[PDB]
Amino acid sequence: IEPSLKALASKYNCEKSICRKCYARLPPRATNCRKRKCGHTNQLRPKKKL
Amino acid sequence: NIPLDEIFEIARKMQHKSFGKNLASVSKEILGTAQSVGCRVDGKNPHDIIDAINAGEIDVPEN
Amino acid sequence: MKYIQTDQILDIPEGVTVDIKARVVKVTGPRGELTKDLKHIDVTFNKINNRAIKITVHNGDRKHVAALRTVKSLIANLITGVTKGYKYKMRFVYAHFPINVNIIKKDGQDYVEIRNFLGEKRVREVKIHEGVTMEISSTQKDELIVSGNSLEAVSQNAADIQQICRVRNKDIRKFLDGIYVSERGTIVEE
Amino acid sequence: GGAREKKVQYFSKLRELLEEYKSIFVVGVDNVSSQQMHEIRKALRGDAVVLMGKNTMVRRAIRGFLSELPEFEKLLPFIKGNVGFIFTNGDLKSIRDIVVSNVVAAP
Amino acid sequence: RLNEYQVIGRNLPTESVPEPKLFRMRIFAPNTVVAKSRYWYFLQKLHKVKKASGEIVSVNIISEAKPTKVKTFGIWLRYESRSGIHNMYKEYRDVTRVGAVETMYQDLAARHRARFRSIHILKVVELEKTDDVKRQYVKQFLTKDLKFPLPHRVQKSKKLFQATAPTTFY
RNA sequence: GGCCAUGGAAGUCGGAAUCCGCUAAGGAGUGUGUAACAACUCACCGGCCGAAUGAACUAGCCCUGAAAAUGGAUGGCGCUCA
Ligand SMILES: [Mg+2]
Ligand SMILES: [Mg+2]
Ligand SMILES: [Mg+2]
Ligand SMILES: [Mg+2]
Ligand SMILES: [Mg+2]
Ligand SMILES: [Mg+2]
Ligand SMILES: [Mg+2]
Ligand SMILES: [Mg+2]
Ligand SMILES: [Mg+2]
Ligand SMILES: [Mg+2]
Ligand SMILES: [Zn+2]
Repeated sequence: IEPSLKALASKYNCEKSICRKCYARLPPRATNCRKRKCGHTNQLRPKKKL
Repeated sequence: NIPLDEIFEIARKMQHKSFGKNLASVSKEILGTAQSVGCRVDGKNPHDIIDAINAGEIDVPEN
Repeated sequence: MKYIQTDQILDIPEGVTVDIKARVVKVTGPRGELTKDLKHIDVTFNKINNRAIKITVHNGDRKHVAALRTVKSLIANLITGVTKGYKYKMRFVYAHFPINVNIIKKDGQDYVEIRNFLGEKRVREVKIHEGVTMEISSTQKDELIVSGNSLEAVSQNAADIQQICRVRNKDIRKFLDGIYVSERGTIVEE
Repeated sequence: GGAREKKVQYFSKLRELLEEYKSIFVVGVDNVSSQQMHEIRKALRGDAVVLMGKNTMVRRAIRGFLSELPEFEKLLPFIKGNVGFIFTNGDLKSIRDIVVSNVVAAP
Repeated sequence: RLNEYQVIGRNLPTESVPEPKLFRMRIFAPNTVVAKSRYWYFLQKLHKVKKASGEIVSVNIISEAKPTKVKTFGIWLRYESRSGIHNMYKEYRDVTRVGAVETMYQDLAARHRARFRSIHILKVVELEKTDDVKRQYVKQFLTKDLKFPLPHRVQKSKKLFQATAPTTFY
């Protein structure tokens, strides 16, 4: 993948934040989880990279 | 120590660095990284020689 | 807090004639007409002039107030859909297996046919929504142009194409293959 | 306060030499690197001054200074948009000669 | 349904002090039996006096000065919650000082589960200047030429059945 | 291209350091990218719109926390400006 296309793909697959209790895939700038099952927690962490 | 009179030459030597309004600011800049590792810089560490020089210790108007 | 009154101002460009009656908005412009029913929202409309419309919510709570600027934005998107159009550009992203994309017509319906995606023998078919135009870009290699008056249909068809090309049982950080929306603009450039 | 110190400080040197130097003029710039400026300064150690700052504040501090040097009386509705400040005391011919250049302009 | 009372009391005179100082309180109470009780409740929060060692001197109703002039009142409160003791300040629109206090008791009952027993009224003040108004939910009614409709009118019927379709215009 | 480590690390591998100068602005640097630079993005200061904004805390209702065995009990129906 050319770097221009690899950044486009990374925008949807990699550039995310993850809820620490229910593993939801959240926007990188999210402050709370959107799922009700975890209580809209603020305990987030960035999605890990290769 | 090693401030000597020959460090004021490194100023005119590297007189192509900090455009510091007055040439003494070259020394000031030169010294500014002299603490990078920290050595025998006037038998001490910079930020005490430099900072004080800006505060007004002796006087080196150097033309 | 029950805000006493909240207002938003629609702006109608020169060639556009909005027409509202009983929360059914019909926006007419050079590019055509679009209509939308808002019977699920409690809003009222006042025609300020031929170029401006007041949109009002009376005595609305926090969530019911939240539903007001979204009405404004939807009608503005209608206006720019009938005066400028919408255009989404998609780039075909693959590491090894080229994606063979065709515009087919089966059963009298237009379909987007994805083949060889990640080497699969499966043939993916995405129905092309009404009012949505597909085109294979000639000026760009591996580019799809999704265009139309309605932003909702265009973006949702684009999303269908993107979602059908998801990677299963792999590390998607490494296996970045898929079809992704690369550019969101308008038919009329600005 | 904190910033108001530096705020009134920017309003300190803002004048002082103001009366000392002569009537200045426009000083417009855009997309100018920091090195760019830095060098221009060297070309003006004593040739001129290279004052810079915000737009609205720069008015205010002096917009009311119509008591110490009223003179202006109207020499203010000219700081519009990106606007710096370059002092001087010489002649018009010896003005752009000691600036301009230092160009990185391009597409 | 409340009234505002002026209650005046004093310590019982002694041969040492034959004219103790007279203290007045403004009490919002439903009747005069509770008005004199609340007085002793608050004096024993402040002064070395009791109902047994004291004497009620005067109880008078305080009527609104302009009961048909629309005002904005600020009320300062000190209430007890399930966890602690808190100070609060709130604002109300009404024509009588008593009617704003009735709304206050309903209001802290509804949003904080604060019972009548858990509330101390520190001060009720009529706000003279429009700049004196701090709260949004009453400041929005101080705008010039305020108009608003009342959509979705529900009509109460005396009969169970109506032969024509319902309407909510108004 | 700061020092030292380092095959290379030049801000973005790792350690003493956290300074100076011009500045209104810039960290010996918050990231994506390189074998490494470069490159772009930030931190902060600018132009622009112009009236409000941010942070911490308290307690009400609601949600999560909240997993057991016949199908089933606010008494039942049902009830959402109740
Ligand atoms: Mg972590
Ligand atoms: Mg898996
Ligand atoms: Mg695996
Ligand atoms: Mg300014
Ligand atoms: Mg209220
Ligand atoms: Mg009928
Ligand atoms: Mg409470
Ligand atoms: Mg349970
Ligand atoms: Mg059972
Ligand atoms: Mg139940
Ligand atoms: Zn979650």
